Amino acid sequence: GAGPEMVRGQVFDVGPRYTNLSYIGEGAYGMVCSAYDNVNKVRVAIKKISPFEHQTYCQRTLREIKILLRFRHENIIGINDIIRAPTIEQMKDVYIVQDLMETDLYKLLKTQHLSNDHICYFLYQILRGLKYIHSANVLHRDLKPSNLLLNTTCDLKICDFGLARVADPDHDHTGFLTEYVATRWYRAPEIMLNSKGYTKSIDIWSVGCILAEMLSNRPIFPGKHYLDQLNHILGILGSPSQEDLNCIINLKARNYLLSLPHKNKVPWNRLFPNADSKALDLLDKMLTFNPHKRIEVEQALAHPYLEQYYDPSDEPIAEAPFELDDLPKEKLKELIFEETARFQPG
Ligand SMILES: CC(C)(C)NC(=O)CN1Cc2ccc(-c3nc(NC4CCOCC4)ncc3Cl)cc2C1=O
Repeated sequence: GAGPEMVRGQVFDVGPRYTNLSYIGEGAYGMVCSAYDNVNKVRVAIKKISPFEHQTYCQRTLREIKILLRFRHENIIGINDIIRAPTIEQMKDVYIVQDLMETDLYKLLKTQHLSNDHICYFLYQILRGLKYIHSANVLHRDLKPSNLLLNTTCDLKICDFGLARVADPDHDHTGFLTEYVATRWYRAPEIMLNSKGYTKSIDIWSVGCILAEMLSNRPIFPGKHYLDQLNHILGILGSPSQEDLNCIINLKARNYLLSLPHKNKVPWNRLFPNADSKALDLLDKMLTFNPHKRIEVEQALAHPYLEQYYDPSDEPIAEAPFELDDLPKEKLKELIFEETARFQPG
């Protein structure tokens, strides 16, 4: 009949709707399996989340749920179902059910050469999903190949909104070498200099890094630690201009930059000799040092590289735009309980 299913020694308590579980992967979040959904008659992805012991896992879980339930977009992963206990007291885990995807861009880049047509289509889809996210006044803040899911026909969906925030440009400024959470190789230079990552330009940088990694299958700026990341960026872009340096008012950040020997820009076409010239023009604009001069999502969609796809009437925006979750474990358990209530029998 039915009972608590096991996979790799752990309870994967999803039944009876979801049967024939196969293990996929693990991490800090929890465990993921595929499973046959008996109602829609599709295999699905299911992730077990066990956040209730810590405020930060609670915060990230609640963000993801609230954002993904509000969003509806072809290039953004949805939530199909959420499984949890009927009472707050009995709820130890939450299972989030999502469309099963064949692969992700991280796995694909490790194993597959991309044609220029694939690169163009993937970049189109990324920006189309991002136009929607940014139009809801949300920042993803951890865009990277492993958070771009792909199916067998190369439809792309953005996932993992655990680090997302509402945009807050008027409170973006900070001091030099301020710690940051999102993935190192996809961090904009200004994160290490004077930015909290509360503007939309943080996401465009990450997309720029992803475009570069699609062109060569290798990360463009593979820093090994916090300030080495800025070493790598400056190694390609070269020394910032006086104008760009003048926009950094903070003296520790400005004087660090002034202390460096002069570095020449590495031309994109030498770094990417096989790339489409239009792709390199768009890359240059995404990987612009000064975040105020950096291209915006809607401009990027309108770039000649994407002309075969660009269609603003088919690149929708959110009907309903949107942190403030520095709350205890116990009240965040309750909001997750309330946010998941719609999926219960009743
Ligand atoms: C805690 C919270 C909600 C803030 N963060 C996450 O839970 C982060 N995680 C981890 C994860 C793993 C898998 C999938 C997923 N994986 C597939 N397929 C696989 C098949 C094997 O190759 C790779 C793709 N299909 C659908 C989904 Cl949702 C999504 C997420 C995700 O968002």
